[PDB]
Amino acid sequence: GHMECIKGNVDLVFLFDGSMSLQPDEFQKILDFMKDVMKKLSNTSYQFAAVQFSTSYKTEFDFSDYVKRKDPDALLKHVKHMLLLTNTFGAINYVATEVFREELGARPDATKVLIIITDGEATDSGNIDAAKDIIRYIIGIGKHFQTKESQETLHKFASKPASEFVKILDTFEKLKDLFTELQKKIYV
Ligand SMILES: [Mg+2]
Repeated sequence: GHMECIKGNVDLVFLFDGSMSLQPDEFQKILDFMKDVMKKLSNTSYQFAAVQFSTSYKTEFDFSDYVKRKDPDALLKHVKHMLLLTNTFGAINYVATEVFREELGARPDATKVLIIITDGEATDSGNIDAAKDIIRYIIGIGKHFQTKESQETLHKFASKPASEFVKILDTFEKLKDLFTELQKKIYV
């Protein structure tokens, strides 16, 4: 029950896949999921940042942007789908070093949470030692995670145990349902 153990201030980053496999409506459903989560946790001790990744990495908004403009529709208005590869290792290192920074609104007393949303196996390699103080929850969606073997490639990015921190969805429509399952775990 590690998700139920989180208490107090939480700095949560969405790391979302903008790879070439995604159809326009699928990309939009990822955006809507992030908006739904932010709206439901509005006015709690949560604050949010969001990073799109594909071949390279872009901070769509920093924690300090969220604090000023606490409006999910406005914060994500300008997102452009990158349509390239899936460099997940680099992306996690980007979040750990470029996003969780006090200069950008990160709080020193906040538990660090990373929700990763992806529709494919990573196209890079490396390590994520830099993320060892981040709780990592990964959502893998769609046909590229049909096989058990592909599902297990995500375990190396997630916190342990995989049974808690790796969620496989067969379609993008299940994101709405996942949202509901997650609210019951998160204490506010
Ligand atoms: Mg993909």
